[PDB]
Amino acid sequence: IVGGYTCGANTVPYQVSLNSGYHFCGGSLINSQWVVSAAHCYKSGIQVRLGEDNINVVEGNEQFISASKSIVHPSYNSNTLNNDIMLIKLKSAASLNSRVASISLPTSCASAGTQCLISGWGNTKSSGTSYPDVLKCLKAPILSDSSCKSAYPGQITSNMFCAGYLEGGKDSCQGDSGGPVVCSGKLQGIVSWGSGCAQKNKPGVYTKVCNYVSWIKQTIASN
Ligand SMILES: [Ca+2]
Repeated sequence: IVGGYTCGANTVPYQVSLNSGYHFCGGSLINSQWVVSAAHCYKSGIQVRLGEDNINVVEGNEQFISASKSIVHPSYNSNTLNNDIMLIKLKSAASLNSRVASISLPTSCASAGTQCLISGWGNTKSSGTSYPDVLKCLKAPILSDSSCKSAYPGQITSNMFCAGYLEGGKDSCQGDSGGPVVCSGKLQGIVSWGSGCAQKNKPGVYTKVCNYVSWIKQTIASN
């Protein structure tokens, strides 16, 4: 997250870190057994880390649970990032508590102009590199479909939305991929892509979770 703030330990209790020896993407806990992330975050050998604040210090509230299954969307296209969504099943259910909690899936899609909370352990620099240890947060508004399409001509599908600030300075970034975009208390987006981070006229692009709720529900009813 570039231009964000330190969230505060465990104040985003549905945020997970995906670890394959190191943190490599975020995700969102949607119930005690299942995490939503980005398909472009797929790796074999994923451990889900819940209850994290500092990802480099064991502070006492974590749960580390291996994935048993990952399910990339059946129509994911890694070239365009259309349908950039994945489900990860935990080997054992998380113990839900004040610091480890699920986020609701949406009933309706979010509205342009809505301010959403984006979070993660990704790079904090637009130019260069610096990865935080503690979880960072950003409030960013959803942009209109037409502004998003103007920013990325020929690249935005109906399964994507843009959020952020066209003047630059505030965005998600590498390492935030797969993490949540929460709007009015619902998981509306997944950190997916963008050209650089926090650059002028290049806002973040997010997977539009409300298009996937029937897939998510049928998949979790069957696995
Ligand atoms: Ca930790």
